[PDB]
Amino acid sequence: GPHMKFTVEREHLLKPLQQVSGPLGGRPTLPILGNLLLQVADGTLSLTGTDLEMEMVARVALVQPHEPGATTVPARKFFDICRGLPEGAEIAVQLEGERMLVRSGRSRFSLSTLPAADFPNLDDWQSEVEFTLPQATMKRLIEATQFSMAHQDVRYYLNGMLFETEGEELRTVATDGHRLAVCSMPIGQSLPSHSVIVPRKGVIELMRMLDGGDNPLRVQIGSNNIRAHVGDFIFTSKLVDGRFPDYRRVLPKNPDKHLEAGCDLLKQAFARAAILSNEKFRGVRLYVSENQLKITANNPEQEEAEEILDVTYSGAEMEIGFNVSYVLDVLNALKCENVRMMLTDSVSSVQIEDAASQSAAYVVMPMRL
Amino acid sequence: DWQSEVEFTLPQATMKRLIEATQFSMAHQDVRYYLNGMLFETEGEELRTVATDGHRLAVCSMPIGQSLPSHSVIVPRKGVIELMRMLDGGDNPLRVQIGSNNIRAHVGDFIFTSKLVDGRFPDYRRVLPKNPDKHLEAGCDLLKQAFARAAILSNEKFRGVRLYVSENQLKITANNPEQEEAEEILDVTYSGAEMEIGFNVSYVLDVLNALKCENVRMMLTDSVSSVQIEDAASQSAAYVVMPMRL
Amino acid sequence: MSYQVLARKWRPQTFADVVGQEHVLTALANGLSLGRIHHAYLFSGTRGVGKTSIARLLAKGLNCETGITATPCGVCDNCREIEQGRFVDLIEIDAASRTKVEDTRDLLDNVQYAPARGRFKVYLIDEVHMLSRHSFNALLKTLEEPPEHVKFLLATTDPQKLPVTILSRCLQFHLKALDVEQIRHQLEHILNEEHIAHEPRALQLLARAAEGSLRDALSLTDQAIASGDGQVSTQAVSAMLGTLDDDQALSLVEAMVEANGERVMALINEAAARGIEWEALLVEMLGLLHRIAMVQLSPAALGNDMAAIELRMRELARTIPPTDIQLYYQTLLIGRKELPYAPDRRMGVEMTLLRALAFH
Amino acid sequence: MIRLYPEQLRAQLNEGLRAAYLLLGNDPLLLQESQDAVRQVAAAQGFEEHHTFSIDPNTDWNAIFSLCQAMSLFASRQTLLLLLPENGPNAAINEQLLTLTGLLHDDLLLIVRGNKLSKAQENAAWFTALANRSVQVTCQTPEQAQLPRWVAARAKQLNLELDDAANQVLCYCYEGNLLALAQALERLSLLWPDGKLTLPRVEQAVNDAAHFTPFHWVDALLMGKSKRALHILQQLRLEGSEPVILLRTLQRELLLLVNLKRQSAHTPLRALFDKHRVWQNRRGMMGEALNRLSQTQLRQAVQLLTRTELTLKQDYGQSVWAELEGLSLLLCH
Ligand SMILES: Nc1ncnc2c1ncn2[C@@H]1O[C@H](COP(=O)(O)OP(=O)(O)O)[C@@H](O)[C@H]1O
Ligand code: BEF
Ligand SMILES: [Mg+2]
Ligand SMILES: [Zn+2]
Repeated sequence: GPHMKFTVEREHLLKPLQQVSGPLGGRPTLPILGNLLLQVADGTLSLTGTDLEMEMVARVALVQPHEPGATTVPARKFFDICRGLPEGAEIAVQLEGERMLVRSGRSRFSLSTLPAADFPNLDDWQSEVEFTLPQATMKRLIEATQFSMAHQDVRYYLNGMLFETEGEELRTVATDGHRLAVCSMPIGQSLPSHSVIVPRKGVIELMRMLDGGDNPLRVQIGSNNIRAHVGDFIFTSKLVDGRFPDYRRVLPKNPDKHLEAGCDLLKQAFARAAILSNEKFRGVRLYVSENQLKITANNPEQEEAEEILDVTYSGAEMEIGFNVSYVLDVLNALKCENVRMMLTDSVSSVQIEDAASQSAAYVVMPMRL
Repeated sequence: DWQSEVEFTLPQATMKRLIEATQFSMAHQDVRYYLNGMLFETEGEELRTVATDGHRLAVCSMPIGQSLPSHSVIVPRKGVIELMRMLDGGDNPLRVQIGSNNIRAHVGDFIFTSKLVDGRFPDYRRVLPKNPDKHLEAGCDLLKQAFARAAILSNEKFRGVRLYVSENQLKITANNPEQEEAEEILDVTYSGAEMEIGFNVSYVLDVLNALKCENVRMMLTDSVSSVQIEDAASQSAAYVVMPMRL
Repeated sequence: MSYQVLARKWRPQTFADVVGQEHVLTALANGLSLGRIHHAYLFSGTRGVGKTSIARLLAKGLNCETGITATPCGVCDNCREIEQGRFVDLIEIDAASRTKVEDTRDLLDNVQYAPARGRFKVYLIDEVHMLSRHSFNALLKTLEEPPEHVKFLLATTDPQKLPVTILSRCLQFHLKALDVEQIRHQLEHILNEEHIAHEPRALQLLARAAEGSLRDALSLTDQAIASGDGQVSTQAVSAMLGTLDDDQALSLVEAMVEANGERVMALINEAAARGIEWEALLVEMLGLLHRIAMVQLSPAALGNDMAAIELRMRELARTIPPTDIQLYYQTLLIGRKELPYAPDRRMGVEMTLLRALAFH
Repeated sequence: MIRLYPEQLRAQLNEGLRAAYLLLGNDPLLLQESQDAVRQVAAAQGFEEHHTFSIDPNTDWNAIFSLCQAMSLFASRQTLLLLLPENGPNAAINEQLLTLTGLLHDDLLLIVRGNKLSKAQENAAWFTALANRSVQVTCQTPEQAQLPRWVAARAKQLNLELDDAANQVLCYCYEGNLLALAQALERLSLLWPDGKLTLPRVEQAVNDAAHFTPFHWVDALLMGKSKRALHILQQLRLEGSEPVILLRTLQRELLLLVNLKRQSAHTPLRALFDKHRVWQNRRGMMGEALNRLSQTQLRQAVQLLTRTELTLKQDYGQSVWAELEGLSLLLCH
């Protein structure tokens, strides 16, 4: 009757248990947050584990006879019993009173459990944004914009990605002060305008839960949390508050002097500059001339390096000294064959873009000279 | 200056087996200073290694083929641990030197030296039960797996299991301060009265780990006496587990 | 047949049900209604004064569908989820449990994430004065620029250990220990609503024994009901308070001064039944005499420690000449000197009080 | 440079922001208010964002130095706030500050906050490097003599009418705790929009949050204010101060006073004060103490102090506060 009946081989239960064991750290803020929520319903077992900030749920199909139910069981206990059985063990878990009875041949366990209804409240989510996209684009967005995320900053909002979910072009933006990275991809369907800031703990988990396959990535975004969906595994992450500086407002609109250069040669030059770079402010200067890029590396130890790059330019003479890491990681994320860019004197943003596509862009500001 | 009271010319793998049989059942910083070590005993062509801590006893009695006068010395825990750290699984003929106060070992191209604990090791013979009438003979690996399964939920601060012995089935029951129960059943061949006996599952598991055999025999007397564990097909080494109060 | 504990069953649910702390309630209401709520509110009072109750009510005011206001509503979703203790983003932290700077940092990593429900993510830390200095500095650093929907609530019994810099970040409220009148009236209301027969003198004894704390009053009321089968008479409360009495040294001084031998004997026998160490009793008697002498020297010698028995101490200082105080102090000093070598000290203390009474 | 007080920085800030501001003082409230005013004026003049760094032996000087040459992608201007330790700078921190001073430019409204530096720290390369145009603001706590005037002036600033009795009560309850004093003024303004804070109106909304040092108690004893001395003892005990340091300062100044009283019949008080290196601000107080205190009172005070220290150092430490109050009363007769 009130006996959540459950029966599965341990092979189909080992991996989902490990998947839902992520948020379960050492000491949970709430006591019940140190447990797993087990639900047998509609011929499916749902495993839920939460950290009051992120939730991971794994679903497994059920073929053995069962009775629907729900119960919250100790995390590390249940995992230890499930893992400690011999290979091929057929675990049969039942609910008697307030106890999980785990039976397997001649082995019997009676674990103490918490009511299912006392596990926070994983409801009230009325998502206003819902979209499914291929894995390649989801990976590419964060490949493009992960480097430019600020970490351990007083401004909380700078520590997370911004998914700009508006119109049809889905965008991801990450600005670490001077560094700005934006990437736009068409997903297929129109949708209202939203700007959602996802914490680093959310995107770092997203990257581990994206794998190659036929996954549609049914992403549901609400006002305070974002949720991702693979067919068997689903994930939830809260959102970091604060506003966000408008990337489009700091994009160079008026100026039009364009510079073109290769990628790999710039890679080698900037990597050589980074080797034994400036001790304190590891940034170097450049003099842009007509179809010419001179780069100088200066150090507090008088160390000087000068190189000349043959490029395409149709503008004026400018002198601009940046931080090498910023442009290095910008080019690394852009990963194209040739880069178009613009940079002007005084205080003006250096824009870097793929010469073949405008789906991604980067903004870097030099230092004082 | 050295007077070798007892000199062994023995295979190093042999004493490796001897020490590995009894290493775990040893006292660490115990009040009884004479137990903070391991007893080397010599009886004719037989070398014996005894180690106890008041809750466990592990004796390994192995023939060596060479006759020596009877003797008994105690080597501290640090000395035997260092010997095991240095002892390997090779063919070098190890040479043990026993004096009045010190232990020495010539091992291929290495020399190991240590002092001896000034004390008298207790007589292990009376520790062994004198009426080993009840016998539980079962596969060693099956017992290890069952005990590990029952000890999954056992806590470090509360480690202990109750054995219910019946006509055939052996029941291992484990509780915890969280008040959750674990039970395992085995088809050990047995014939005797039903009984209940509690021991620390860690000590029993260590005893089984020391026994690399296909099956073992446990000798039992009653619910309040110690239990002996031995190889069902060999008498080279025996173990004693003192029961816990319930 | 519930018969639940009257302490939490009668915790205030609306601000109008809080006894005392009227200025604090007015300030909170004014901040909730017209002004902008300060980013951090600290509460400091005595044991059983209302601190956590006020903080919980303020958090209820913060998160509610009616909006951020003083008296939001009744039986709403957020108000009920707080009253049942099941609210998600109403984080409740014991500072002593998380004095470690690492645990504090982990706690302060949660402020960035948005609230799960309501409007504001409210943190309620109890006994905040026990936080380590590094954890306290981290708390100040997260309080200088909090998120626009993240608020902190702090409580502590003794705010004197808090560094002054906490005043630079949070608005503090001090809750005055309730007097006899307010505690007595609240207990009368509780008993009237619970249909408990009682007498006004019993309520007065309970309130005086409470020593300003309403939780103490409720606990003593529960004990009085338990012993008296609901019939809370004056004699029952008086007897069960005498069972808990520990003012023996003061009564001994009063009776020894009054040359009341039988009273001193009864009180010393009661102290023996209490199982009190005699050396400690004699040294605290010496302390009481010294305090009487000092308050005779100057009225300001007294503090808030003896603010429970200050009336009798003032009377003793007024009525007793200093020469008698010096003689009694010398007698008790020599009695304590000779106590270890006396017979069983239960009678050594007696005979020292005898010598004191001899100066009549 | 330009050395000012909190009442003058508001007028100075409208004359044009300088290269750097040094907020020096032991009062958290004055430092906080001056920093807030500087930040508000900077925001008015175009400084949008601000960065805070506490100077620690593990200070990321590379981060701050890069911040000197860190431009602003989306922002335009920037400030830079430094929180000096309680003991001030040393060789390494002062060299880093000298480099930072060399790194100032049109932007970088460098703000420095901490406690007042010593004469040795005064004569330093970094301090002289910005010694042409920086603005230094003294933010020391007003003492007992000037506290009533200060609280009256702030009440006038806050459009609050205060009485002499209310001023005395606020100075008594919140001495050395002007953060709590301003919070109390704001609370009284909120509770009573009338603004006429009578004595009963302030008696019901203040709590004893004053903070004292042992030197405050020593000065109270020297002046002979028994009530003030007992209040200081109560505040120190509630704060949890160790009585040993109180006994130590008492012993030092009492031994000096006993020497002075013994030598008074031989040498005039002026030369005795000069030889014993007595500060000018306390010479009158100590002369008054010498005049009031007799040799018998000094001997009794030494006896009581010796008994108290013997009680403490024998690992008992029981009711030492009663003995301290006894000594306080004895020295105030
Ligand atoms: N002002 C008050 N109004 C109503 N009940 C109170 C009040 N102060 C204390 N109590 C009672 O005491 C119990 C505990 O109160 P609490 O506010 O936790 O005291 P504390 O200040 O020591 O944390 C409450 O459940 C309530 O019953
Ligand atoms: F909860 Be209180 F401070 F007793
Ligand atoms: Mg409390
Ligand atoms: Zn409500």
